[PDB]
Amino acid sequence: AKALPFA
Amino acid sequence: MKVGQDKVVTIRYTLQVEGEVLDQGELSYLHGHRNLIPGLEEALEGREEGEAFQAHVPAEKAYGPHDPEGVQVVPLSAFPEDAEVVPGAQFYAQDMEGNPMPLTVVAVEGEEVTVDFNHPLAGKDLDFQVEVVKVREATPEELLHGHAHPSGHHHH
Ligand SMILES: [Cl-]
Ligand SMILES: [Mg+2]
Ligand code: NI
Repeated sequence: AKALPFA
Repeated sequence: MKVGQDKVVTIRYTLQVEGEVLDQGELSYLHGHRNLIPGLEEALEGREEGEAFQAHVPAEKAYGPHDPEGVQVVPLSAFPEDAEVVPGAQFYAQDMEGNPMPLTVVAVEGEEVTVDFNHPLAGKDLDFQVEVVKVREATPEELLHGHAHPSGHHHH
């Protein structure tokens, strides 16, 4: 969820 | 140097969904500490600096399936009274200790707003183009904190 790349 | 556990990895990427570029940018992350969506970390594993490739990551290995329980029906009062409460508008709720929780407005009717707390990419398969810009070992401080210094997007 908060994990990137986070578009 | 190759991407692997406990390396700080810098990547440049393009993110497309259903053939539309949604995002481009550059970020650094500590590999092996669940800092990146899992399908992407799996695609980067063992890649050499300078490698550039394209990768398809199913929703299951990206932001997860869309969770129906993340869709709520809330009072239209909770929104500012001059706010544009409209499909696609983003707002942030706050819980009892102040944590911001983003939501997207889905529908509005009467005194009721259907809102979605899901990640906007939940349920979507992602197509990436990725370039491995740099790989280095992490410092003790980084390994102790579980993240890189600095930790995120150079450019977004
Ligand atoms: Cl990180
Ligand atoms: Mg280049
Ligand atoms: Ni807390």
